[PDB]
Amino acid sequence: TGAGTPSQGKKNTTTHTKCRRCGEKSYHTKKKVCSSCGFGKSAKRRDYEWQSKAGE
Amino acid sequence: SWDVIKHPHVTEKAMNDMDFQNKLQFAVDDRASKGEVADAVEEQYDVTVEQVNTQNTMDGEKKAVVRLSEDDDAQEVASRI
Amino acid sequence: ARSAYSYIRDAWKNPGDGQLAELQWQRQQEWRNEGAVERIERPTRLDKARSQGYKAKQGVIVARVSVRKGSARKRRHKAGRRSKRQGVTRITRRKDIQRVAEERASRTFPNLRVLNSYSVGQDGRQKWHEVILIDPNHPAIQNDDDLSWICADDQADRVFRGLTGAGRRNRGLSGKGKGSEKTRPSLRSNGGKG
Amino acid sequence: GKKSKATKKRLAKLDNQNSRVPAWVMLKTDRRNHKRRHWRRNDTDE
Amino acid sequence: TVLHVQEIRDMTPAEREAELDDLKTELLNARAVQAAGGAPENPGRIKELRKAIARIKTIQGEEGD
RNA sequence: CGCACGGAGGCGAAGAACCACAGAUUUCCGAAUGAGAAUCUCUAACAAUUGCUUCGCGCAAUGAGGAACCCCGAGAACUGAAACAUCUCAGUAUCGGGAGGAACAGAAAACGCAACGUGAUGUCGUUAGUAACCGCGAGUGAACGCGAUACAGCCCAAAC
RNA sequence: GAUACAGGGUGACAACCCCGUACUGAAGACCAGUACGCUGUGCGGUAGUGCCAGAGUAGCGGGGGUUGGAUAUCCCUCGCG
RNA sequence: GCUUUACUGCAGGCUGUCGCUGAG
Ligand SMILES: [Cl-]
Ligand SMILES: [Cl-]
Ligand SMILES: [K+]
Ligand SMILES: [Mg+2]
Ligand SMILES: [Mg+2]
Ligand SMILES: [Mg+2]
Ligand SMILES: [Mg+2]
Ligand SMILES: [Mg+2]
Ligand SMILES: [Mg+2]
Ligand SMILES: [Mg+2]
Ligand SMILES: [Mg+2]
Ligand SMILES: [Mg+2]
Ligand SMILES: [Mg+2]
Ligand SMILES: [Mg+2]
Ligand code: NA
Ligand code: NA
Ligand code: NA
Ligand code: NA
Ligand code: NA
Ligand code: NA
Ligand code: NA
Ligand code: NA
Ligand code: NA
Ligand code: NA
Ligand code: NA
Ligand code: NA
Ligand code: NA
Repeated sequence: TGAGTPSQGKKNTTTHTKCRRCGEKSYHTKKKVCSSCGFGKSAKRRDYEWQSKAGE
Repeated sequence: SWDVIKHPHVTEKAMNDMDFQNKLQFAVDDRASKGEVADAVEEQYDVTVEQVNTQNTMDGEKKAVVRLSEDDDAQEVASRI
Repeated sequence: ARSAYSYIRDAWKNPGDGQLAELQWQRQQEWRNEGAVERIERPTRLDKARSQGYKAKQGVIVARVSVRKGSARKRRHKAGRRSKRQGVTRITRRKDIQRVAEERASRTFPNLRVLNSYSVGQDGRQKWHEVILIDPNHPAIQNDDDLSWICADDQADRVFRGLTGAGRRNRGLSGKGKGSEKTRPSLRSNGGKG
Repeated sequence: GKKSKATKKRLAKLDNQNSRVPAWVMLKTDRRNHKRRHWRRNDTDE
Repeated sequence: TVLHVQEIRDMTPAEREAELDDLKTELLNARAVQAAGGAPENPGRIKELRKAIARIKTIQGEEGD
């Protein structure tokens, strides 16, 4: 079975959803963790220095 | 503080319920229960509510189908507002 | 004449001799069964505690903390590394055990602030330190001329920023002359070479 | 699928946002809904 | 417009409540006429009713009901 | 009568609009704290960790945010050495913890132009690419002092 | 006209058409709960007295990290003291 | 990327020693 088009047919699973804390469609309903703001994993907001250039 | 009744839902279907089934239709607050809708309606229009049916509409509001007792006449209550 | 306190001090100069030795051998048995951070009503070394700022007053807290002995509990590299950076066994942390103990205590009492701490011995696998914490919100302390300084906003989380006595010594701030070129006024301002 | 009351409110809002700029706004501003979303061609969140 | 601040402060605690219910009713009836697509409206009032209600509630808070 | 110049209608000399200050209101989720949940729901709530304690959540604290700055920890590699291992990139990137309006430092168990001398601490200029390090290769790299800025000096433990 | 010829607007190049601009004045914020002033306390000196003065510390050894720190940086860890 | 009696190191295992650690 082709890994491309034919394998795209079984994709009817809901994972990432609108997050209660940040509003982004990143709250993984299976993990109960927002991949965008960190909701469900940490009280503090998810943020990294690598999200921008080093001297900025 | 939020009020229970928002306004009368007046559409062709609502008229049929009023003329043929003695029912009044309202746009109510989505946090309101059938009982709270029954009460509010009785106090605002001075009638006897027999049954309340609800629905959370695709308009983001709640619709309540309130049936009045045979003592009251839906057409008359509606005609005065 | 000699204070009674001088006797507690003198006993602790040699914790492996005399009555103190027998005391420690008995105590540690109970300590090893206690948790990570145990609040204790009275300091084990009264002289040392008072010398460091302790007072038998409201809002003054003392707690004994046990921390494992030895080097860094380190994980081996999981990617490319030059030989120099491939070590695991001989690497030791830059913060001394006493400082680790102080942080563990402060975390246990979030509203309190670390005033100071001291050692109360060790066995073969762990060390114990008693930390003196203070309630910056209690009026018995806000009115104390000798302790009220710890109530100021800039003293919040002082232990976590190395403002403790053990913090300052461990940061290489003891000396005011030769050897402190990269420590004062801060390790960070000196490029982290202290 | 089974929609919750909250999901339903959001779908309702998206449908409402999908209306056109009223005729009078055109006259008032002396002369486009940049958020026109088709159910088939576009994809909503969640 | 028609209902001024002085008149509201001159009312008794009970008069404001009764006046509030009166205003709420005029509002509900206007929203009902509006829902029925009824045009005998006067857009200024439905807007004035909201402000009058806000004013009464503001004064009720000021005077301790 | 916002952007916004329509239509209808309305508000303003009972001084509106508008601006400043102060106050009122301020749904739900959110550190999110009664419990659960993709912003809803279920049957009185400082959840959790702590201090005091009338030992009752009675009185309090912490949590999270913020452009970067700041302090304390963890800590690469590409690269340079025309290869490469120490060295270098660099205590850099990135990660963990935390404060403030600024941090940190700070009244000598100092300095050591060795003196009949200086006199808390930052910082700026200089000292100087000097001393020192280094397959003594490539590279690395201060300080005292001096000229400035600003200046401020005190509290315990113990004795009695 | 000008203690105002900065700048902008206005149907084309504007000191004098309008806003402004010079001069004078006012308010808020910051400096700062600081300086000054004041209330209280009481500085200091001689002689005698081995009464007091911070311990796993000072210091040494093993193993590391770090630094310009070289025998002579700072720190960690285990042992001794 | 992979290999090995290539160079140099790093985990891990075995083993002595010190601390925990005491009486005859
Ligand atoms: Cl602290
Ligand atoms: Cl000098
Ligand atoms: K390298
Ligand atoms: Mg594939
Ligand atoms: Mg239903
Ligand atoms: Mg600095
Ligand atoms: Mg539609
Ligand atoms: Mg909750
Ligand atoms: Mg090279
Ligand atoms: Mg070479
Ligand atoms: Mg370097
Ligand atoms: Mg020097
Ligand atoms: Mg005193
Ligand atoms: Mg190095
Ligand atoms: Na409606
Ligand atoms: Na704390
Ligand atoms: Na779709
Ligand atoms: Na508000
Ligand atoms: Na609280
Ligand atoms: Na309680
Ligand atoms: Na090269
Ligand atoms: Na190469
Ligand atoms: Na080298
Ligand atoms: Na000179
Ligand atoms: Na160093
Ligand atoms: Na050592
Ligand atoms: Na390959």
